[PDB]
Amino acid sequence: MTEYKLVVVGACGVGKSALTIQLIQNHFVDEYDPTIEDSYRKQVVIDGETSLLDILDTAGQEEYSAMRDQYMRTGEGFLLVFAINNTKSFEDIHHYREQIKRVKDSEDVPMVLVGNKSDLPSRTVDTKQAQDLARSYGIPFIETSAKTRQGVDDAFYTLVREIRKHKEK
Ligand SMILES: *CCC(=O)N1CCN(c2nc(=O)n(-c3ccccc3C(C)C)c3cc(-c4c(O)cccc4F)c(Cl)cc23)CC1
Ligand SMILES: Nc1nc2c(ncn2[C@@H]2O[C@H](COP(=O)(O)OP(=O)(O)O)[C@@H](O)[C@H]2O)c(=O)[nH]1
Ligand SMILES: [Ca+2]
Ligand SMILES: [Ca+2]
Repeated sequence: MTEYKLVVVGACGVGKSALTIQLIQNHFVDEYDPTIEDSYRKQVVIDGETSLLDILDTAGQEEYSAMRDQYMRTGEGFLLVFAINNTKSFEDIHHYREQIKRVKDSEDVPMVLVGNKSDLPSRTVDTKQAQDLARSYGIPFIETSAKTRQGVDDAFYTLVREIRKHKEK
C-alpha cells in the first residue's frame, strides 16, 4: 500500500491535536498539553484504495528551527487549520502556506484549508472568506468540529485525495 506523511499545522489553540486524536482514537480531548508534538500511524481506505498515513501533529514555539524545516520538508501534504472564532488564526493561514512552500522549494504542495470549531455559534471568520482564500490557493476547504467529529474524516481523506492527484503529476 501507499504511505503518506501528513502534517497538521496552524496557530496555537485551533484544534490540531483535537482533530488528530479524534481521527486516531475517536474521542475529543479538551485540555491537550500544547507542548506535545507527536506522530500517529493509521491505515485508511479512501475511494476504495488503502493508504498508510503517518500524521505529524505540530507544536513548539513561535520560532524558526532548521530542524523543524527538515521535518516539514518531508511532509507530503498539509492541513492548514484555523478556528472560525479566531480571526488571527485565519490571518495566519497565509503565513503557514508561505513557510510550507519555502521549505519545499515552492512545489505545488498538497494542502487542505480546515475551518475547525464549526460547532461554535461565536464565528468571526465568514465562510465566504475561507472559501475565497481556498479558491485563490487552488485547494479544498473543509469545515470541521473536533468536538462533534463533523468533517474530521473528510478533512484527512480530502488531503489524501490531493496527495494522490499531485503524485500522478
Ligand atoms: C501552542 C503550540 C502550537 O500549536 N504552535 C503551532 C505552531 N507554531 C508555529 N509558530 C510560528 O510562528 N511559526 C512560524 C515561524 C516562522 C515564520 C512564520 C511562522 C507562522 C506564522 C507561519 C511556525 C512555523 C511552522 C512551520 C515551519 O517552521 C516550517 C514549515 C512549515 C511550518 F508550518 C510550524 Cl510547524 C509552526 C509554527 C507555534 C506553536
Ligand atoms: N468547541 C470546540 N472546541 C475545540 C474544537 N477543537 C478543539 N477545541 C478546543 O480548543 C482547545 C485547543 O485545542 P487543541 O487541539 O489543543 O489545539 P492545538 O493547540 O491546535 O493543538 C481545546 O480546549 C479544545 O478542546 C472544536 O472543534 N470545537
Ligand atoms: Ca496541540
Ligand atoms: Ca527554542
